Amino acid sequence: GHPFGTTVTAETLRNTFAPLTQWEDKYRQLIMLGKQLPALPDELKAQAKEIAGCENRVWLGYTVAENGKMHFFGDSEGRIVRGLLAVLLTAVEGKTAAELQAQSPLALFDELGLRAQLSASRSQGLNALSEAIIAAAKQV
Repeated sequence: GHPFGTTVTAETLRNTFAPLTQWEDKYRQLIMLGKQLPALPDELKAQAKEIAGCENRVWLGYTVAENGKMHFFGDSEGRIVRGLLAVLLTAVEGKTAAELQAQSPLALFDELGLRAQLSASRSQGLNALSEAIIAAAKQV
């Protein structure tokens, strides 16, 4: 599985990212954060949804512990987007469907300052990844 939402938290991302003001550095940190997203097994790539909004291919899938909590997994081809996926995974991992319809899943990106100078297509993939997350909450 991935470290996001357990070992990498919103809190650790705030500490990495709040000091950062230059986009070169935000992007350096996203790329490094992307490298802790493991390679997704082919089994599970075959079962993930392929997100139709991205510059390269992006997978997002999910399971659900019948104890309520929802557990996501994904992969990405490009280094920046892998990092954005990591940030998403951090917001969204370990959450109930109730919890996910409450908050905007992209809220974390706004509070880390990782939207302002995002490429136009990056935003789409993002939005698409949010819409995709919302769908899983409804379907339980």
